[PDB]
Amino acid sequence: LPILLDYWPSMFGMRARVALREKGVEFEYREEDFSNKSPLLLQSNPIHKKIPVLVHNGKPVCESLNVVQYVDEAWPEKNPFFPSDPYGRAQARFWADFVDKKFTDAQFKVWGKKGEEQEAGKKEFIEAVKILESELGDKPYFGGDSFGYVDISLITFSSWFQAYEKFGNFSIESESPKLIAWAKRCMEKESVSKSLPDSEKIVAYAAEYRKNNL
Amino acid sequence: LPILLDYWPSMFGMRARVALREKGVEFEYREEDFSNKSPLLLQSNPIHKKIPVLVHNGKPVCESLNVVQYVDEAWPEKNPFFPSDPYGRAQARFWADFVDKKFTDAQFKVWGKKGEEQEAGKKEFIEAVKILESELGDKPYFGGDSFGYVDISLITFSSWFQAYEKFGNFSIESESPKLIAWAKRCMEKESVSKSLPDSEKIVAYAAEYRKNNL
Amino acid sequence: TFDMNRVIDEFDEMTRNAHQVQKQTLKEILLKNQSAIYLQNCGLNGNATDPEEAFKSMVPLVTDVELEPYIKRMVDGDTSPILTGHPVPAISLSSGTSQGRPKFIPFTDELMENTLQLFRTAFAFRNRDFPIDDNGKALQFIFSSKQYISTGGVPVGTATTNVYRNPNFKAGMKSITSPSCSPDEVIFSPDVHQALYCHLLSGILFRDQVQYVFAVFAHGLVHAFRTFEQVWEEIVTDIKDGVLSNRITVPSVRTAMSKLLTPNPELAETIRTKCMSLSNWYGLIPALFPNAKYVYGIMTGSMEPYVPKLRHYAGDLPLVSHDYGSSEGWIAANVTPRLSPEEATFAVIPNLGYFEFLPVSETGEGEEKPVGLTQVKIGEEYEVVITNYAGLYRYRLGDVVKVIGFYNNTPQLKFICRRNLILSINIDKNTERDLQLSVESAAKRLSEEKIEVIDFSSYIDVSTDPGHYAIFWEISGETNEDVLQDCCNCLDRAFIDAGYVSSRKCKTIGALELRVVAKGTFRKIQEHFLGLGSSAGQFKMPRCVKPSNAKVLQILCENVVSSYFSTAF
Ligand SMILES: Nc1ncnc2c1ncn2[C@@H]1O[C@H](COP(=O)(O)OP(=O)(O)OP(=O)(O)O)[C@@H](O)[C@H]1O
Ligand SMILES: N[C@@H](CCC(=O)N[C@@H](CS)C(=O)NCC(=O)O)C(=O)O
Ligand SMILES: N[C@@H](CCC(=O)N[C@@H](CS)C(=O)NCC(=O)O)C(=O)O
Ligand SMILES: CC/C=C\C[C@H]1C(=O)CC[C@@H]1CC(=O)O
Ligand code: MET
Repeated sequence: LPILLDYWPSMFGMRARVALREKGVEFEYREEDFSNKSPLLLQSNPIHKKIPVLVHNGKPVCESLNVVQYVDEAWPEKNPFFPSDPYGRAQARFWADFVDKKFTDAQFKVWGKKGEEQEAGKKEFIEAVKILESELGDKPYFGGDSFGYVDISLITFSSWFQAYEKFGNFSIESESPKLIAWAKRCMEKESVSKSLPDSEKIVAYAAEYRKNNL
Repeated sequence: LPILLDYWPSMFGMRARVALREKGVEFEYREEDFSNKSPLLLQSNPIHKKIPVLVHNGKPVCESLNVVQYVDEAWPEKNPFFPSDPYGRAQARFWADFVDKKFTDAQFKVWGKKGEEQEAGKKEFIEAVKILESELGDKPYFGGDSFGYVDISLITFSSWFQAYEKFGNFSIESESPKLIAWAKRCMEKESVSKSLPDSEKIVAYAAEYRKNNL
Repeated sequence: TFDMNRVIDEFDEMTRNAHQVQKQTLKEILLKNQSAIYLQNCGLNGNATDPEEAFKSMVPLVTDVELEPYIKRMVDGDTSPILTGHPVPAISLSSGTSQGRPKFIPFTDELMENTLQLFRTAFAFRNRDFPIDDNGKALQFIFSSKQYISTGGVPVGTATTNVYRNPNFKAGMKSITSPSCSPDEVIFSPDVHQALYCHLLSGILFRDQVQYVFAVFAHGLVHAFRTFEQVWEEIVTDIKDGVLSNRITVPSVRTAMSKLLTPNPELAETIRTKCMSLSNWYGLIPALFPNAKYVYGIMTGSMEPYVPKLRHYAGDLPLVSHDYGSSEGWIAANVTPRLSPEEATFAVIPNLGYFEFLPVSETGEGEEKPVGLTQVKIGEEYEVVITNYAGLYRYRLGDVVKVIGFYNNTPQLKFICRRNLILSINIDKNTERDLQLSVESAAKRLSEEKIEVIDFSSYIDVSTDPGHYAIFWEISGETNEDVLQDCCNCLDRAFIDAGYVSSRKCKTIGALELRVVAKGTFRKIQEHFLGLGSSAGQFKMPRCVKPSNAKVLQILCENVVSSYFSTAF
């Protein structure tokens, strides 16, 4: 069985979690105390020591975007996230690269940092939620006509939207309504529905990190 | 004919250049100046404005690695950059991702920073380079029986191997003969030979970066 | 972290786990080396569900000659990857000849981890049969004082030299072996033959403490105990007077030896007395150090005739067969050290590489395809084919081995070997006769000192313009420079052929340089060779090396006891 090393609030874990179940695989999840990184995990990733980690054929796969790629390529017979054309693949990989750079740090700034850093981050994430909404355009889903590779990549950030709203003391929806709109629409798929932990819990994990590092 | 918008000193641009020369697919090179960037780069990339962008079929692909991944599948008839197996390609994306962040972060400190950053970058770089060496162990090309996906991706840093030696005060040959001389093998190939600019120009450029940037 | 019981168990488990670790090893070698050009033409991508079947079917058996021109490319200026993979830290050589031409092989770092694991186990198991003091040291005639570089500025290298030169080994040697008596500098001394009697000095120094005499083979012990014949003042007279004997002319070894010299007269009385009081030097070794539990090295097959002498030297002291394997390949280690040389047998190590054996069963040769190492039938002898990180895949070594039995799920192999070789027309000649004649005619000059030459060799350097020849000379005893200069002249003068003459007279190729090397170096070239992963026989050594031989090369440069060009011409 496909072995997962996952973190309850790791959005990237979710990206693996969201990907596997999407395509149609029965898998196991292991919860990680990062204090004590797993013996199979350190064997899977000694230097990075990071998750999500999917293990197949006694072999470790690492990085979230990478894990969703492993997911597609390992049983390419039922559910492909990518379009047939190489270029649509390129756009999708491009759009996957977008979420990771400024988009991830921005939210990291919005619920991870305060003040001078905070407002910088909030202008950053609203800029990206704007870029995001415009690239979506009319689409049901970024990656393809149906569920996409990159749909899987940023759908997981949507549970942190509550965290972004509360510490951020801002409403992301009123300035960019359709991204957040689309995300609860994506929730309907069973993969994202079962994989994603509660937002109050995430909010409280974010609080836990805030309260400690003031 | 696909048009590539490229920065001569940018390493990612070289990789796209290597890719098209490795395949034997003719292209027109376009030099982009950050000062007055062409309408196409701004048109192809509205937000990110980053080289190298390839336009094929009047469809522009962005990111260099993407250019590479897109380039491999859009012409898979003559040269395969990737192995046939999904898991061999599992190491592929992981190792591309490895070299793309840590390696790029280490080296940028070496040619683009001063004081402790150099020192931290040195040991980090030497370790990174060591990790490649130790993990790879005894491999002629990273990506498959011929030239490989992460060969190309890592080979672009070969141009900068001597600017890194000089600025860092460390010989990448001496501690790790294999990687520096893995760079010399690839130089014999016309791909790396004609897509990789002369050592002397980029070291001045990196040196110029020192004079220019305080 | 060395420990007796846990290491046994780990290796117990993996030898019993032979099939998994054999198949995982081949896979882990292929994982690390999936891009070999050699592999490329064969057509491998790794993974799959029939990788081992694909490996046997899609890849052909290979000889030294077609792999030569490949690994040549690594060393000559192009530092590029080839049969194996990435640019090699240095380059191997083999006994016998690759079409009458020099052999070539690369090494990697993983086989350095292999060094540390393999001595641990062999030494652990021997120490269970023969436990040893933690504060004791060891007299080991082992030397690695010489390091050469390829034309590409890349070291090309021998077992001995590289292992000891590599950074991890003094740190990694502390708890599995007795600290060497000899300073690393006298091990790393520019003059081995001088350092060798000083190595004797060294090993005897802490004699009550030393747990063994050690050479890789009896011949070295013999050589050394025939050097026990061949030295013993110098030491006494030079350790006596607090001044090293004047025979020693090298500063580094002079400084080291000097720091430890003060004038002691009572001991001469003692060292002397014992030594002329006994019959035959029967029991050399127990006489030196009574305390040594055993004699160590490889006593089987071809060193078997050198065993009587050792035994004569060894007296009642037990003779222990040493493990079998090398830079190209390591196969077997002794976990039953107690066993005698005659009954000696060897246990293949599982994670070192992938090994296929070609059966010799029918008459000669008989036509049979390769079978699994475990599949090899007990009692029957197969040719050895070796796949490992040294970069040979499905390469036939040319040696016959015998299966005596099985240690749990792992096979045992024994050696009665002579020379696993056939000759081809050479390219470094200047016929061996001539080269042997060359050495012989010039050696006479050093024979006025009544010292005889044990072994010799030659080299062509095409880096320099004009390319210059290099002769390597191994003689039992030290002498002045004028006579070696004369000898270099005669080597030129001794090659009797016309064509040699037209060119060195025309000087398109440089004056033949005779670089006199120190004693036991070519013996060292027996030391890693019979030890060489294969089957014992590896005893024909190519006499002159083109840029196609590299193990001998590393040996050649740094221990130039004397390095000179012909004053004539
Ligand atoms: N399995 C193995 N394969 C190769 N080398 C091994 C293995 N195990 C240990 N070694 C060690 O490799 C180290 C160095 O030998 P080395 O490989 O450097 O020289 P080389 O250029 O490969 O070849 P050679 O000795 O034939 O010239 C030794 O200390 C040797 O013990
Ligand atoms: N590129 C990685 C990044 C993973 C990452 O940031 N992981 C965090 C979880 S938030 C982690 O594993 N941190 C290590 C730790 O907490 O010790 C991926 O997408 O898998
Ligand atoms: N994500 C793209 C863009 C990478 C990137 O940031 N490249 C540098 C070139 S070194 C760049 O474009 N810098 C633009 C700038 O300096 O403003 C890639 O990986 O190629
Ligand atoms: C690293 C293993 C230690 C044992 C091996 C080395 C020795 O200690 C003697 C030789 C041997 C190599 C050989 O068999 O050639
Ligand atoms: C004791 S370390 C290795 C010794 C080996 N017999 C050699 O001569 O290379």
